[PDB]
Amino acid sequence: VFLLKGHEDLRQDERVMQLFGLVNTLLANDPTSLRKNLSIQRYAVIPLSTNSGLIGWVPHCDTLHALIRDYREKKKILLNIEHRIMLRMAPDYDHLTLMQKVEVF
Amino acid sequence: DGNYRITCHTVMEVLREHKDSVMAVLEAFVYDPLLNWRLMDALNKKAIQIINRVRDKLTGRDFSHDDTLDVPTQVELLIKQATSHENLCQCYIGWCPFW
Amino acid sequence: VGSDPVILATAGYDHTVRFWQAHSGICTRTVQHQDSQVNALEVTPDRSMIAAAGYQHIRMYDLNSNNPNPIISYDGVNKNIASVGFHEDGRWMYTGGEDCTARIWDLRSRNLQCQRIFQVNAPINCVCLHPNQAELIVGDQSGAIHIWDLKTDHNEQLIPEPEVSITSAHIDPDASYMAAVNSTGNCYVWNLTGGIGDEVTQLIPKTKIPAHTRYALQCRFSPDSTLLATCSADQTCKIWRTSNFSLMTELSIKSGNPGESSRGWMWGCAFSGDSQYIVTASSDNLARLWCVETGEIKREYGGHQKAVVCLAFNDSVLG
Amino acid sequence: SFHLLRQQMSLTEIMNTGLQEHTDDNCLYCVCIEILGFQPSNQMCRILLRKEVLRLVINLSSSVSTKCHETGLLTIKEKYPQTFDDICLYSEVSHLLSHCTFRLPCRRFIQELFQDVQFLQMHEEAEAVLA
Amino acid sequence: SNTAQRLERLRKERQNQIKCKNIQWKERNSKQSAQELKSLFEKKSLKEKPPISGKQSILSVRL
Amino acid sequence: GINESTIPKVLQYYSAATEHDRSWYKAWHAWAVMNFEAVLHYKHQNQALSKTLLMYTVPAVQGFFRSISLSRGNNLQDTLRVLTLWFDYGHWPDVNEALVEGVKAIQIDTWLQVIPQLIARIDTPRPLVGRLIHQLLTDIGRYHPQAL
Ligand SMILES: [Zn+2]
Repeated sequence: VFLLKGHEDLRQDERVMQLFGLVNTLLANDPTSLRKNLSIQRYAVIPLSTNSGLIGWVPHCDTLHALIRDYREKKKILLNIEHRIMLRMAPDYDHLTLMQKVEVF
Repeated sequence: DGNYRITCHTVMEVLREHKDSVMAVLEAFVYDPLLNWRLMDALNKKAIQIINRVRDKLTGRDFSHDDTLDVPTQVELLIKQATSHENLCQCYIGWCPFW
Repeated sequence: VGSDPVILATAGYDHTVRFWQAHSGICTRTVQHQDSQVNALEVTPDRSMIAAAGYQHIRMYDLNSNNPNPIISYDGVNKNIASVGFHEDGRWMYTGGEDCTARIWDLRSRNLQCQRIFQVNAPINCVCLHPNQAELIVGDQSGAIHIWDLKTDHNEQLIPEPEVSITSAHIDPDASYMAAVNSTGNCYVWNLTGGIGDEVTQLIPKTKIPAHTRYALQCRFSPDSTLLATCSADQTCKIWRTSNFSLMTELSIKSGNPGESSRGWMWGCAFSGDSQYIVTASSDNLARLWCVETGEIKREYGGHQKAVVCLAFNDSVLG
Repeated sequence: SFHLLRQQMSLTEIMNTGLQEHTDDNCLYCVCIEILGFQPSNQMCRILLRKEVLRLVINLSSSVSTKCHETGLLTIKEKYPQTFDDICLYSEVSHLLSHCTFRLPCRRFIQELFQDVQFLQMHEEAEAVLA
Repeated sequence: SNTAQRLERLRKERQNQIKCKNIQWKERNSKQSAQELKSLFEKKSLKEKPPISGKQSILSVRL
Repeated sequence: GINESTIPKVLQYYSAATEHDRSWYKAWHAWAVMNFEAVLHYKHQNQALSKTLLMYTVPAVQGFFRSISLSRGNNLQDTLRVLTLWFDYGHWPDVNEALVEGVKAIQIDTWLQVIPQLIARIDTPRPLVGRLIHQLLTDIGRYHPQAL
């Protein structure tokens, strides 16, 4: 299973997977790091053009935002309770100064 | 302060021990004529400052260019900056700083 | 109507500024202020026209008549305005902006071009004026205090400690001390210029008073220069004397119950003509009138629906 | 041209023949000088308003931002209601409404801003030549 | 008609839109008046050496 | 520190270490890196000669190729520093004969990791360096055609 991407430049993503591969090798030959089982998970990245690509599909993985969303809706908890509180206390949140934003947050 | 802090100490020591290995891969990345145009927002003057900042972060001379910080102190400063309320509040709403 | 010896006004996120009197809690008038929040408001020395500034515009309001609209408004800046002020003769208006520029505005509608722009590397939070109206203080988010002089175009840079942003700075009218507070509660005091002749603008670190463990929000002197009140985020205000800088009086609004957990901060303070009664504006949707000796409050104003973060309080010069 | 210059300044800034495609065969009034025997029309503050009125008409033919252009045309009829009182401008606008393509709601907005006009010049000359 | 109502409707808010005075910030100053700046914004009224006491008359009628 | 005086000194120490115990990875790699560092410093200095970088570039290429054949599995840094000198200083004639012998000496299954960096600079406008890339790309196709 893959993920055919459009209107995205994957040539940069190819060069950061190579960097992660090097870091995995560095952590593998370290006695204090190899025993702790430290590694970075990678996925296949295959660019096909300057604005297209092909990203591998990682199984058994779900995004953090949807993970929290299912828990909150099951417990009858609104998704944006914290956001609604801030707007209730100060509707012009985006325009407050630095010191006033700390008080609301 | 348990698994997280100790893991950060171990990783930073490895990266600083192998500075050249991670520098070589990054230099071939930044200095690519057809791939640095997105980071360009002389011609290669901005590329020099990007590499210098990266070298500073791997030598401790990032928070203050005057002095060199050790690994335990550098991690402590990063933790304080990452969880400070002043820095978190300025983030975009969709970023969910409150989450 | 501002035809009273003493006037008082508060504003905040309610989008309305309320005019009150100290004699009774009745609210005299409610002015309308849309699509913005008020950072700080100050009244002109002529006592005929008040200033409220927020989010790139300084909307000016009438006092003699009853007009709920911003009869004069200023624009041009791209960020918020930290504070406003006027010369003693009402000639020019100085404003400090979050866009790292502290500038001066001209109040005459003719091509005087009496405006100067001062640029710093960090957004600024407080601006103060020297009692001789020949100097000016700019404080940024890097803890660097820039003392800017009007005769020349160079400004000394003084930093007590870095990495901490200062929030307020003020000078006593008698030109005796110079206090400033930062985001950790430390209140630094330097002895001001002794060169009344040629404005040598020399400063020496006098004392440091450890207080206000939480954030420090505003510091203001008194007209007699014998007191100094500093607000804080711990919902407490401490009044200091100028003799030995000891705790004269302590003011607090904490309810003593763990179920509130800092219901609201305490933002601003103001003194009277005789330095006897102080007016405080907290973020609990109300403002209080305190006394510097008995400690227990005198009156309470509760016409606002949202928190109030700014107050203007002046009276007759005699007192 | 005025189309290019206007985008660097404002209407008030400039104030502090204009008919481009107006030749003596496609005008309601000027065509009658020779065949009928009419009199020449009579009269810089009014020459910079004709350009602004016209350049808004062309910008209204793309329908990209209709509301902005409609707002810019209503203000002129308020501040200067006498600029839509010359037949030479009507012929120039009408000649342009044929070559270009406008949407029907935008076509009714034009040709109706000119409804309440007297056009005294035609009446004076037509009365004389017929009498 | 359609725009006839719109034309008169737009006139209504124009009456209430001229009650505010707006002062923009033009990027002009006394750049060349370096010497003239010694008195234009540099009055330097260094005075008020004599101090005066008060009898608390500001709040005498307040409370 | 790295000094105009220090650089010649440490090369004497590193060169003498290589001959005493050959087939040691940390002896060849370190010596090659020092020459490369010397080249970089001289280039910065004269931009703030063609025959002043020549005695330093040739040993660097030779030192790296020996270290590549001596690691065989963890030589990502070595195979990537060769490309830097090849793409920037390979247009001198003297650099070519060092590179062409090195490419033949090392096993072909070492350039697989650096394929994306090779494809990036196919369009180099210098014919002297341009063709040398083509031959090894075709040789990879002879052995591993379905990875390229
Ligand atoms: Zn005509």
